[PDB]
Amino acid sequence: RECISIHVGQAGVQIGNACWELYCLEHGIQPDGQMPDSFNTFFSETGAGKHVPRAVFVDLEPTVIDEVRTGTYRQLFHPEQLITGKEDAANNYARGHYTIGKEIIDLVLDRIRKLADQCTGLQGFLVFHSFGGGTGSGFTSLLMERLSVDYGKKSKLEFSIYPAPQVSTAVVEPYNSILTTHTTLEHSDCAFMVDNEAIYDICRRNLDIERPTYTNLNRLIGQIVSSITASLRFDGALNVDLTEFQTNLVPYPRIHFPLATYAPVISAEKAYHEQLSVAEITNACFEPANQMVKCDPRHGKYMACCLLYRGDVVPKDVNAAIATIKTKRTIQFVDWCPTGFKVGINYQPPTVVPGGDLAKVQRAVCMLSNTTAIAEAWARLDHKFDLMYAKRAFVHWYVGEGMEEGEFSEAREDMAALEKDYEEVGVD
Amino acid sequence: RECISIHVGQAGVQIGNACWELYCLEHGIQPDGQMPSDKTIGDSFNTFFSETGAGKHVPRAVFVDLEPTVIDEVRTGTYRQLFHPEQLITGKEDAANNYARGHYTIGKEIIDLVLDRIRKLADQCTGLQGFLVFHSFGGGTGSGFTSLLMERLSVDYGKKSKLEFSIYPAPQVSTAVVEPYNSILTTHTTLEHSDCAFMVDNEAIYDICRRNLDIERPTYTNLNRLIGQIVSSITASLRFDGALNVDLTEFQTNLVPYPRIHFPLATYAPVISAEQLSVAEITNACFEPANQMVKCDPRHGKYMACCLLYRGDVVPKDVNAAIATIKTKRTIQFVDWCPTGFKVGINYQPPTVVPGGDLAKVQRAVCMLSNTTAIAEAWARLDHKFDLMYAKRAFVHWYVGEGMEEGEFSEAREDMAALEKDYEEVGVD
Amino acid sequence: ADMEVIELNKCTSGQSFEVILKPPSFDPSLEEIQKKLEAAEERRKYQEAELLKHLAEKREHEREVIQKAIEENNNFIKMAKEKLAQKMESNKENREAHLAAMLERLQEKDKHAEEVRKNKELK
Amino acid sequence: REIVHIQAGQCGNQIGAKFWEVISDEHGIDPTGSYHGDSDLQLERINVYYNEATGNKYVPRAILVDLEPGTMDSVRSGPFGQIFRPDNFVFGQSGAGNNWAKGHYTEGAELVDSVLDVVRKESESCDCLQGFQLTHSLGGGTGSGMGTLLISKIREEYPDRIMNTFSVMPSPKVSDTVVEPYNATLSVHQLVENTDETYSIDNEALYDICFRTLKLTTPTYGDLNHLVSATMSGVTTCLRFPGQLNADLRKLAVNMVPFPRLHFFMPGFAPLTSLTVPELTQQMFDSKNMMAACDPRHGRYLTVAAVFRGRMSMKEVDEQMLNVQNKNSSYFVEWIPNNVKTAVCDIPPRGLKMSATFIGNSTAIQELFKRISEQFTAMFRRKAFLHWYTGEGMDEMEFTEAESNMNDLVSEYQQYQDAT
Amino acid sequence: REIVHIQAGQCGNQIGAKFWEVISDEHGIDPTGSYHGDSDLQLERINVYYNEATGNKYVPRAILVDLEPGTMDSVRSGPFGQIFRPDNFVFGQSGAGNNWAKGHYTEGAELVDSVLDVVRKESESCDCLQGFQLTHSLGGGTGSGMGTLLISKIREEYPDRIMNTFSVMPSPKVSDTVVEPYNATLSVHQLVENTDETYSIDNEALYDICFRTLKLTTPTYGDLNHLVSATMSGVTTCLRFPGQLNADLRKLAVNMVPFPRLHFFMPGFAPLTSRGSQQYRALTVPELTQQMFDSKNMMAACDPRHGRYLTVAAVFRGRMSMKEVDEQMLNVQNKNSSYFVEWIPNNVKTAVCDIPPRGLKMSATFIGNSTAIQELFKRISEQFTAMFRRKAFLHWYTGEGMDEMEFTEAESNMNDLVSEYQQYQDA
Ligand SMILES: Nc1nc2c(ncn2[C@@H]2O[C@H](COP(=O)(O)OP(=O)(O)OP(=O)(O)O)[C@@H](O)[C@H]2O)c(=O)[nH]1
Ligand SMILES: Nc1nc2c(ncn2[C@@H]2O[C@H](COP(=O)(O)OP(=O)(O)OP(=O)(O)O)[C@@H](O)[C@H]2O)c(=O)[nH]1
Ligand SMILES: Nc1nc2c(ncn2[C@@H]2O[C@H](COP(=O)(O)OP(=O)(O)O)[C@@H](O)[C@H]2O)c(=O)[nH]1
Ligand SMILES: Nc1nc2c(ncn2[C@@H]2O[C@H](COP(=O)(O)OP(=O)(O)O)[C@@H](O)[C@H]2O)c(=O)[nH]1
Ligand SMILES: CCOC(=O)Nc1cc2c(c(N)n1)N=C(c1ccccc1)[C@H](C)N2
Ligand SMILES: CCOC(=O)Nc1cc2c(c(N)n1)N=C(c1ccccc1)[C@H](C)N2
Ligand SMILES: [Mg+2]
Repeated sequence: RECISIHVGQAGVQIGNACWELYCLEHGIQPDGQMPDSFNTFFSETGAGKHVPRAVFVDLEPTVIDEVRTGTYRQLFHPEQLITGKEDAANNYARGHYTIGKEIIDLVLDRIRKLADQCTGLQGFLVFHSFGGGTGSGFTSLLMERLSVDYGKKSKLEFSIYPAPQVSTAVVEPYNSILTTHTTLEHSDCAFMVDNEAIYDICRRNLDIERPTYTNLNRLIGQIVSSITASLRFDGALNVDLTEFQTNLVPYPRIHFPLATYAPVISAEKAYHEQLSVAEITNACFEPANQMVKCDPRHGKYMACCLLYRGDVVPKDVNAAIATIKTKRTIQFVDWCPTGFKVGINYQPPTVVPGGDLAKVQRAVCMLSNTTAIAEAWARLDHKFDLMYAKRAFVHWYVGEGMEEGEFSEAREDMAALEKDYEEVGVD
Repeated sequence: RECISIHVGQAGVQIGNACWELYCLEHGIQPDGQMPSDKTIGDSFNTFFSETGAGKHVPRAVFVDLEPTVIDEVRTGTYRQLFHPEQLITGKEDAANNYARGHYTIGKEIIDLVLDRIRKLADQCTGLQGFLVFHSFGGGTGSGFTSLLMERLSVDYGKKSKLEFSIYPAPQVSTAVVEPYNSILTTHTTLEHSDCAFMVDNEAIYDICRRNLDIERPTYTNLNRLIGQIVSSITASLRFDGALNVDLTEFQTNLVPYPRIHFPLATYAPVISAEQLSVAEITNACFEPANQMVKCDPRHGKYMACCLLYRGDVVPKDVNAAIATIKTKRTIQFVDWCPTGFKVGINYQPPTVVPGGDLAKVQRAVCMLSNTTAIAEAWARLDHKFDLMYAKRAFVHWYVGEGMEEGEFSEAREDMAALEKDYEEVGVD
Repeated sequence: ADMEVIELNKCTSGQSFEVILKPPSFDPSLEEIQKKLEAAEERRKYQEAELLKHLAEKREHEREVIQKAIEENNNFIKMAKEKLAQKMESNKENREAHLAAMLERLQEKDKHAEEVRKNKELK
Repeated sequence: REIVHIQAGQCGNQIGAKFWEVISDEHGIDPTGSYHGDSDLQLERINVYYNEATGNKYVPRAILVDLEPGTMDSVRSGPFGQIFRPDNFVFGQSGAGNNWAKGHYTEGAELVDSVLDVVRKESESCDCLQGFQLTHSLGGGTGSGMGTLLISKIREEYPDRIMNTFSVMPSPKVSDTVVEPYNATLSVHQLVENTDETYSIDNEALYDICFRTLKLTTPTYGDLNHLVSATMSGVTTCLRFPGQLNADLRKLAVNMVPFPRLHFFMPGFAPLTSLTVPELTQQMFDSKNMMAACDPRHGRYLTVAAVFRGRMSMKEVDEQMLNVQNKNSSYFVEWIPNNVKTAVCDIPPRGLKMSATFIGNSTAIQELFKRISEQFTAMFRRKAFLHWYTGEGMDEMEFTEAESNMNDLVSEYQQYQDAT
Repeated sequence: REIVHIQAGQCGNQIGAKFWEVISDEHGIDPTGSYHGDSDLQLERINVYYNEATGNKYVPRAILVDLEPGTMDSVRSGPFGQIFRPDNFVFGQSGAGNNWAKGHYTEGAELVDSVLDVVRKESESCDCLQGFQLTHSLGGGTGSGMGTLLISKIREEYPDRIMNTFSVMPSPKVSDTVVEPYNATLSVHQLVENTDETYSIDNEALYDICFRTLKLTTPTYGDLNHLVSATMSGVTTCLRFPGQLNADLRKLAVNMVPFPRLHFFMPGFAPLTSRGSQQYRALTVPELTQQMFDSKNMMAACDPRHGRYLTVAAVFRGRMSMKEVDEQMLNVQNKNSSYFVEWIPNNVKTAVCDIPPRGLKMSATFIGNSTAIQELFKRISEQFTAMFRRKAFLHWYTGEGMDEMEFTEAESNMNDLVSEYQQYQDA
């Protein structure tokens, strides 16, 4: 039925701000909130005129939450739904979870409870947050533990921003991700990772952007997320409700992490070429380039597959196109689950941000695969973590804020064990 | 901040009178005390003079002697105008070339007054630094009052450091046989109440003049002009405010590594007679036993702290390369354990000489303050006489007479023996 | 590969359907952790109030240095206030009886000169 | 979020003077008044280094400590003179000594509390004080002695907030005092337990950068301050300017310091005195251009940060940044992964089109500590010029108690030439 | 700083007379009045020997004691007669005896107190009295007896201030009295415990300097006083003249006296004669130095050969260069290097004052602590014990009020002083 968005942490907040923007365009809501069932899934018909997002925004500096109460959209939310917190988390989990978290958590948790209360049969939460980096890892981790307690069945979907050396600044990154990802994973339901490096990659190849911005990357993630959540906003069969999200994608409690792939990213300036064929875009979803997490699924096995189509499409087409994704490319299925392809048609043509980078397309596709190769990045993180902790590297900053030398041991331990389950799903 | 001069004893007083004269020429003060620079009410040269009254510029000095005679010829020859009648204490009866007399018998009486007339001058000063005590090594009030003063100043004045300029005494222009006793006496009581002490070997000064000034048999006022120059190049740092050597600690924190070892060896640069030299050459003079300041030989003792005090027209660009080849030509000569020195003090103020004096106006002059272990040569060359006399009680009875102790003599030589030892104990490792 | 689909729904603005290809072939949150968060605070409030008692240390040692200097200075003044006027009132008594030693040898060439005129005015 | 500045000692102060007028230029502030400049950015992050007062006006958040008038009236009488708030000047009157104890123990603690008093009322005013930075000499008492005291007394009051200093490691050549090795070793100790980062600046370097690298014969304390002044603007910029970083000062530290001792960034600069990108980059990674007297070749870098400056293509910047990490690949540790990050702000300095500055946590810094501890034991040897402290009320063993602290900091810097 | 002069005895007095008029010339003083001379120095240090009285006037600080009118009215009737203040004359009336006891015990103590009364005045008037000097014979009562008493009574009153005498050791040849040896040994004793320096002047010398070194047939008490008069001016000069010394009298003593007994400077002089003998200018500096260092020019009869100089002062007179003086001085220390003592280091110092005496353009005066003085002492003690032999003339001291043992008690004290100077051919 209903559906709350929590965006913690600079990255979270900006990804948020750039996709609430894109929800807004899609459902035609002028900034001020007024637009001249269905999409009530995300906004709430508050007062007589306005259409507030059911969102809450938390960050530990103001700065970023501050930009929102500045640039139009300043009109869109409620001053309440944006919680800022004076001092930073400083690129460190400990700080986020234990030291600075402690203080604000009680407030956030409750300002969320306001939004769940104006809802009759709430579904779950969408938590947007940065993997590495401070409040992003630490608060989110503390939130979830707690949200897990205050909210029973009520499922939780996370969108993680898996962190990337080229556009980062922080060395301590790996620690923070491996930390959260441990505490966080038993309190989460399905979790979309977004490898910054992969998005940076798309823009450098597919958009011709020299050295792309954050708000370059965010428009792009904005598009992908809005194609994943699409299902529950227009209400078009398949992923009608958060339960389903897992029911299709996750065969195993632990294994949450599906790999997304967005279809026709093509740059205005190219906005008038005889646009792409229902076939061709399907045949892109299976292209390591157009991926969403830097890996290679041609060699890992698929274990559940979904194709999320948006735009002008008759199923008649979808089919024969899939037919020769088989008889040409790498099938690649697991020992024990059908051969997938739940297929979701949504007739709503995809809208892009106005003076953005991409062009209006006729059809777009979305592919949500749960491959076992997405644990490539589970190790490509792991390794840094390993090779640092081996020297206690930055550890003292954490033991500093209040943590345990062993809580670190114990979190690598979990990845070690996960990296294992993900390996243990191959053949027989 | 401020800075009081005490001159005790005929030699002290005349050295004084012949450098307060030279200070006076340097800062341009006409005898009467008034100087026509815009630099006074009451900075810069206020270290030594005090803007007393609306016109005059009195030295912050006190003069003590135990006869009148010498102090007398200040309140006579112009400059008579320069001091305050207060600041010159005379004392009726002489010390007679004897320490005992100076410390105990005749001292007793005048010390209380002096000590207090000093206290007057320290009171017209907000943050006084230290004292300069000018006095004669050998010889009566010079050794004996100076000794008593210091003991006392040491009590009345806490941190307040004390710098002494001793006139190490020289057979040829002396008259007094008993000399050695008096120096080895004072120098013992005195040394734990002093901070840094420039010795000036009369013989070496007499020496410079016979060689470098062509003076046949030079006067006292001959020797005093010369010492006048040297002192004024040492005190130079704190008077014009110097780009180095600018406070009594970081002046001498430089020179004395060890509590006992005060005695630096000075060397003045271009002594040359009226009726010019290269930045290089004058530096290469400072290391010439002839131009020294205490008769010794530092080519064989080790250096343990070295200062170079430059005065006049000099760019450091020069000083360097000149030093460079003081090391690649001459005798390096450094101790086991202290860098390889050369704190270098540049003072742009060109050196002024006494008008119808003996020396000429120079463009640049150097000063070198080294703490060598060879300056204890004159620690024995004194010791020995003392030794060879006391051995026969020689003149002792004159002391035991005024009131002293047969063993206070023992006990003072004891000290030099031990010192002569420390100075030897700083060689190599 | 040419398959057959299972139609799984049609509503207003959409349609879904499975597309099975080659059959599968058969193969506790806990609340009590809020005391965990004030164990985190157990160890901060320990560390900070110790780099306080290690620092409220380097402090009143400064008490010493500062004053165990001053205190070691008057240790000298009032050593040598009597290394003086007690070495010097040993002087005053030391001569003053070398004067008397001078004079009572006189009243003795004198109270000798007197009694040998009482010997002239008797010879 | 906001930073106060403590600037103590003749060396400390004459650096602080040059710093302030250079940064005051970048923002554009009249020797008294307010903004005068066609730029507009400036004022975003002017908040950070300037607490502003009534009228127009802008006044630095500065405290100037010395233990004697002399050098305070140099600033007030010189360049940007009466810019600082009149009673932010903490006078000395007394001696300094060029002696650590006086500054840390006797004449120092004598003042101190009046300093803490200004700092308390600037920082207590400062709406969200993020930390302090301090400038000062290390060989010589009023800076190294009082300052090390200051920082000890500054923490404890402010545990909480991060501390930070540009300290000038004194050399045997180009110095005034015989004793400085003593003064240095005593503060090095102090620093290594109370600061959070410490820019090492050797005067052996500073002077060498002028004579092998500049053909200026008689190097002042002027043209030589000039470098530090520049390098100091360099390091600061991105807490005081753009919005492409954002640089908590804490964040900044966390990502720069692996191990809690050893925060000893030797710095470096791009161009010199009163520029292509390649030729710029293989210049802030030359040693003949480092601020400490080291040679970042015997000693691999722990972490390395550089901020570039100039409206230029950074599309070229990581294209050259990588390049150093490969043509000089062995000389970064591997066990910290992405351990050389850089960023770019485009508002240039006084003059100069392109420039860059380099902070580097190199264990090669061990070479500078060794060097001082080298003329130290060689002195503490027969207990040398030690008597100047003896008597100030210090302890015999308290020297060896800090000579050691340093010989570990040497041999842990040594110990981080490890393995993968 | 200021000095009074006691001048007692026919020998003492007639020396004192000649002294005064010679120094009174140097300064230039009218037989009564004040200054008359184109020089201007003089008066700096005239303070010292002349207490000045009303009008112009300058009057010596002098006391003249005798034990009979005779020789007092010789001075007042002679040269610089009425120069001394009328009641500074302490008359005698009585016998003198040429006998030590009369002068030291009976007829002496009879007066004495009246002398002390003038001296007490002058010195108590004298603004910073530095010390007294005395002149007198040693063989003969009024000088040697009264004086030795004076000095003993002078001290005790004035412990304090330094004492000083020119005493005229008497010879067997050229004397009036058989007994003098007795008189001598008795004062020698007295002196050696009460004075601070004592110029030994032998009449054996004085007379020998005139016949061996003058061809003067009939040597008076005149030409012969003449020498002493000169030599005494010599020694005094630099307490009374330049400003190149400065000569505390005490200083002067401290640096002259090693051992508190033995203050027995035998002195000496540069040029000589008075009458029909000259100098062909030829007083040269060299020929002036190896001359105040020739024995045959010594004021005591010793011979500063056998016996070694403790200390040696010399002062030089005449606008001449001291650039030569030290150089000549040195020379002799090398040429007769042997006969200085080593153990007191720089034991022969000299200075120069440039204003000459009556006549004579250049001149040197020698003070001289030679142990060769033992020579002199042993000469009297030599003829004394030959008289105390089977005790001859002694019955004049017997009944006067003296003891038998007393002669021996001071005959002894001399024998000690003898073998102390001999016990100072040291190491
Ligand atoms: N995709 C994307 N990534 C971001 C963005 N901002 C920061 N990141 C990344 O997130 C990681 C750092 O996380 P942050 O969100 O900056 O840290 P935080 O504690 O959540 O935010 P702060 O309040 O500034 O500390 C790094 O990998 C950055 O690359 C953004 O706007 N978009
Ligand atoms: N260099 C130098 N030494 C002097 C001078 N006058 C005296 N002396 C020396 O002073 C030393 C003795 O000290 P004096 O001052 O003469 O004696 P004093 O007792 O201290 O002073 P008085 O006894 O009162 O005259 C001797 O070595 C003399 O050579 C002088 O003008 N210059
Ligand atoms: N670069 C810089 N260093 C200086 C300056 N002045 C002195 N120093 C150095 O710092 C050390 C002493 O500093 P100083 O200010 O004299 O000590 P303080 O006044 O007690 O802090 C010496 O090694 C000098 O090399 C200067 O103004 N600039
Ligand atoms: N040169 C000097 N000696 C004299 C003179 N008269 C006597 N004498 C010697 O000194 C000795 C003592 O002098 P005298 O006057 O008789 O003693 P008096 O009792 O004090 O008068 C005499 O024996 C002479 O040998 C004198 O005129 N001048
Ligand atoms: C008071 C403020 O100045 C300081 O005292 N310390 C300070 C300043 C830094 C810095 C750091 N570590 N410390 N790190 C930087 C960085 C450069 C690139 C990327 C991320 C950071 C840039 C140079 N600024
Ligand atoms: C009244 C006091 O005057 C005397 O009757 N006798 C007296 C005279 C001295 C003298 C001394 N010791 N005693 N010392 C001298 C000396 C010679 C060279 C250098 C310094 C001094 C010269 C000869 N004058
Ligand atoms: Mg200084």
